[PDB]
Amino acid sequence: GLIKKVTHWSYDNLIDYLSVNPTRDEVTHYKVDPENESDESIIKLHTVKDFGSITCLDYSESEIGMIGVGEKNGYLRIFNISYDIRVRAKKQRCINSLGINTNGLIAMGLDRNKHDSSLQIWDMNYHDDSHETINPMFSYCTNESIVSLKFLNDTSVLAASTKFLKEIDVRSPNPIYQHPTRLTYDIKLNPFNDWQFSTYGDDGTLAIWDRRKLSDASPLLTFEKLVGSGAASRKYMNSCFRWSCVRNNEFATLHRGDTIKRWRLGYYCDSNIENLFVSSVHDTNTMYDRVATFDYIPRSNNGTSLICMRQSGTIYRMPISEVCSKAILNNRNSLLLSNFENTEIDEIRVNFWKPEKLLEKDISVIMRTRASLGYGLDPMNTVEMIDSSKNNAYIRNTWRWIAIAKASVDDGTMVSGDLDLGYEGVIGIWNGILSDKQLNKEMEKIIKLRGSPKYVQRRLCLIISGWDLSRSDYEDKYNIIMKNGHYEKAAAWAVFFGDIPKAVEILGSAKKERLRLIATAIAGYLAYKDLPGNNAWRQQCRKMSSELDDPYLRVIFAFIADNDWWDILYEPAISLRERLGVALRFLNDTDLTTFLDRTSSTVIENGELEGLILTGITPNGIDLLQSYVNKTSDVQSAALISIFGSPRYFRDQRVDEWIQTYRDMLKSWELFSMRARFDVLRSKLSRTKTGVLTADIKPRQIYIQCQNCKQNINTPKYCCPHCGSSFPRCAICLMPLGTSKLKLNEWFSFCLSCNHGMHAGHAEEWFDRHNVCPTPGCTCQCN
Amino acid sequence: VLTHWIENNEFGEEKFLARNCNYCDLRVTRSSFICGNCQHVLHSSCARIWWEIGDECPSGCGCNCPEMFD
Amino acid sequence: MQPFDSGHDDLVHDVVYDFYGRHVATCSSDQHIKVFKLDKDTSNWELSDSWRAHDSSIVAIDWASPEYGRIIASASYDKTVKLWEEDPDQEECSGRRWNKLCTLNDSKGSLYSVKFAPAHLGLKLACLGNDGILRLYDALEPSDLRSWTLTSEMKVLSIPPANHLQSDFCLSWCPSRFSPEKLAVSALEQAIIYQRGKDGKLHVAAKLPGHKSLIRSISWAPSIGRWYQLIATGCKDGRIRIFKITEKLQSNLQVELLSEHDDHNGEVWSVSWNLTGTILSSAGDDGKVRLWKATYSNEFKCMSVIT
Ligand SMILES: [Zn+2]
Ligand SMILES: [Zn+2]
Ligand SMILES: [Zn+2]
Ligand SMILES: [Zn+2]
Ligand SMILES: [Zn+2]
Ligand SMILES: [Zn+2]
Ligand SMILES: [Zn+2]
Repeated sequence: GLIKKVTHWSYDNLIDYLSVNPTRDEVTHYKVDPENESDESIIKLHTVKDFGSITCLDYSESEIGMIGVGEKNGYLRIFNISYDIRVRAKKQRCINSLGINTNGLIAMGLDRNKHDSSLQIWDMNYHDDSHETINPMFSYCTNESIVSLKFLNDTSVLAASTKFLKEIDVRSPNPIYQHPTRLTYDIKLNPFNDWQFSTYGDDGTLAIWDRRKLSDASPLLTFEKLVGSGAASRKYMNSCFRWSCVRNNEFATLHRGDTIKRWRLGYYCDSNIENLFVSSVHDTNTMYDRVATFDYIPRSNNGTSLICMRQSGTIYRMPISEVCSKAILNNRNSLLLSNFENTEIDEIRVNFWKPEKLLEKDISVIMRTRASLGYGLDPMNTVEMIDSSKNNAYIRNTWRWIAIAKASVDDGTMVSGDLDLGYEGVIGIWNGILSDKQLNKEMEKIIKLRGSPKYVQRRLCLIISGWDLSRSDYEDKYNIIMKNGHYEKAAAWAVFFGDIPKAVEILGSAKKERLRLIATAIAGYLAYKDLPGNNAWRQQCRKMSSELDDPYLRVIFAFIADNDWWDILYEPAISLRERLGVALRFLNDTDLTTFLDRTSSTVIENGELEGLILTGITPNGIDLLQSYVNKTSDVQSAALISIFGSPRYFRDQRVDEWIQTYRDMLKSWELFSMRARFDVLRSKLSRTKTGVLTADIKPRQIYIQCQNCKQNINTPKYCCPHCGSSFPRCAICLMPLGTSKLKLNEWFSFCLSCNHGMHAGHAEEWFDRHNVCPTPGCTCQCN
Repeated sequence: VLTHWIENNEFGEEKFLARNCNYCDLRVTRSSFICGNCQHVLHSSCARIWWEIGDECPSGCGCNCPEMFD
Repeated sequence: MQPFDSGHDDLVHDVVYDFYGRHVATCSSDQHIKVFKLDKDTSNWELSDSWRAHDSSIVAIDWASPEYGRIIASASYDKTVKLWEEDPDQEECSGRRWNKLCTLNDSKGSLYSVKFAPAHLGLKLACLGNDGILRLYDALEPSDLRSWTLTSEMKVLSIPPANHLQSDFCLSWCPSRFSPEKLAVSALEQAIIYQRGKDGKLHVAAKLPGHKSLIRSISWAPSIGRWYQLIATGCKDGRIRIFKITEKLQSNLQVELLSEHDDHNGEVWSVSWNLTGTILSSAGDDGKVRLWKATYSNEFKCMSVIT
């Protein structure tokens, strides 16, 4: 088959195509509308059902509709589709090529004849209408078989033969060059770069040639066994290669009748000749198999559709998918999309799942919103912020414990004596670990600041967990929780402390009928503890504790049904501070040790933030935060928690990594105020008990000279304190520098380019309406 | 009066970061602010933004720069 | 999915963001670089400068860290690396806003990938092309950002590829401030991790296995404190390969494949990570963009797909 795209023929946006069926017995003229992809756009206008064994075909760009059709017998039927004359050679043989120039010159190739010229070119207007034979103005290629030819300019023509390539001009009988090659079939020119053409091969070796390299040797590109073979055997070849007409340095090759490869080329200049190389190969699968020839369709906005002719001769339309070429992710959780076809860039903003919902649920935008809100600076402010916004409660609980421990450290509690004991863990206090009597006596002193041999350790644990509180303040806390409205939490705390009649009193003073029913059910317990099991009531309470949704009511029913604490200490949906409180209040030494070991070994491997109450800000606390990071990708809380104890007590690289990552993220979010607050908070919390700053600070950068004695003017007046020279004044108000909340009328703004100083407010007022330094003899746009 | 950078033999990131602002972490070349107790630079806009919501040095060296730049 | 036109006259080859996330730079095969800025008011991307950069098609650009200023490392097919610095005292959309800094004319082949190093290495540069040689460029003197020295020269290929066969290269550095210098080098059908030694010369540390076809894009997940690193790879096969690396040549590192996903059934052209290493975005030959997030376990499972 042969599909040839013809230009300069339609005034409208439609594109005309000419086709030859694979049987080489028919010629069809097509009009294809590119803006509609459906097969109704492929319109068949006229058909000329004659000839037989067509070998070549061309068209005339200057004159509309004139189409030359070759034949194997030797007749060149030149006619119109949009008269009808037939010509032939002086000696009739097989026509293998054709070419129609712009002015009207029509060429011809013939087979090898020992007594005739092959390339015979004439004119349309200078041939006799009563003669079948042509009258060639110029005759070339004696004893040769022309296989393909194409018109380059209004004078020159490029030709090819069975053993040579020829670029022959009509103004000189001598050819310009003759390059020996085995690749001469189907010369096709690039519609952008006229100096490059591609020829087929006998074995299928496509080669993109250069005119100038032969004009002056080597092919510019080569491709071994790229296209189908059979060039020298069958004169009815298949046009399975096309130079692109949408963009430069691109071409398509159809392999095995099913796949189309859009080869793209790269070029460089060795400094006019561009040594080409292949960059990327884009594959596309055809809609239907057994395709012989195809052609491009230029679409709007650099689009591409393919018109293809099958082996049966049926012609359809296949589009090229808009493949995304780059999917990069922003720091603000945004997606950028570039296409392999056109130039517009797609944007997905944070503003199966939806992409917007996934990017809004990601922890990057979660951390960005928290850092904008002011997360981690003051722990009471963090707890208030969490309580004033909606799913996350264990972060609120661990920040509440951090607030309690920070209040303990700032109030002078548990920092005095020879043992620092700052932000230590409950597990650490309970385990103990240079004299045992000395540590016991300093713990006793700590108790003196504000039944069991380890009573001092239990009291330190209750001080750490924030539970050593009086009964009157317990009633005040009951009133506080009742005013808040968490009656379930208030009753849970009452059951935790053991005042069951007070729990019944608290739940009975509620506006919820469900709470009143639960109050009555719990009221069925006071005269019911001195009883065995299985009396229906404990059965109903066990079923309730199994089926109910609120975990506080679950543990209330569980303890009231069975007076044991192992069904309460292991409930995961209650606060671990409360579980530690009841375990320290009620359980024995061995039971408390087993519970502490189980809970600590659980939280260390599981990465729960509420294991920090047990383990403190220790190396084990950093291990817990590392597991939390590995579980959640939350470096913000890990940094803002590990800054409390790390530079003060233990140097570890994980805290440094978290701090650097959070600071880089704050810089990427352009949260410079939050980064500065984080830095000054690290410097505040890096002071030891003595007061020595242990955090690493940036070294000193610059100092101010006075050019006379060449020394610093301020020691780490309105005169230099060494040579007595006069300081320069502000150019606005003529007031000199003074040496010995910051207002905008105290500090000079010494530009480091022109070295001219003004006060801050004067400089801001002068540069608000100007862009030049105020001192004479300077040209420097400071601000 | 002319400003003079502290000369230190550095090799990597800190040679570039020695002459950078301590609030926005960019290079300072025009309209600076220099403290005397700690020798840390700031931009004009960076200082006029930071001292409305600040009390200490943004590099966190522990210097109250509103009261100690002299 | 609102689009904006880049204004290029031919194919846009590579687009990257800056550090702050408000600037993009677009290189293309019309020998141009256009840098867009994100408007604060209208929230619509608009051009800042549009200047012709190279003599051939530009294929890879990369921003420098803002502490070193605004520097764009452009690599093209004309055996050059060009570095561009913004001069603020010039009007917008002019063509002289980004003054040229240097040309690194030490390449004997067309480049494919250029990547700036992380900030803690200094102002280091990585350049790879079809020469098979990786050359590291260092900005030693901060007083003038116009002198760049060539220090590390490691050969990643035995011979350069043929003139007709296609080849693709992608580079990705190691954003870990408390680990030695590491670099990921995807040369044809080899994923190589190059590590800095005690002598100061890079060596072959480990090779990512698999990769039966041509490698198209490599990407290193940002280390945010986790004890394991992640490298995402998209081959000419439809495999989004996420490699897990544990590091403990001062330090040795072991490579274990975490996943091998075939939801594209084509060629994965670009695979890239997020800020925190949670969301993985991949584009394939099926015309679809797939987002990936880890489950409760560490195995990655497909999320919302953009077509
Ligand atoms: Zn003096
Ligand atoms: Zn003044
Ligand atoms: Zn001046
Ligand atoms: Zn100035
Ligand atoms: Zn600044
Ligand atoms: Zn300071
Ligand atoms: Zn200061």
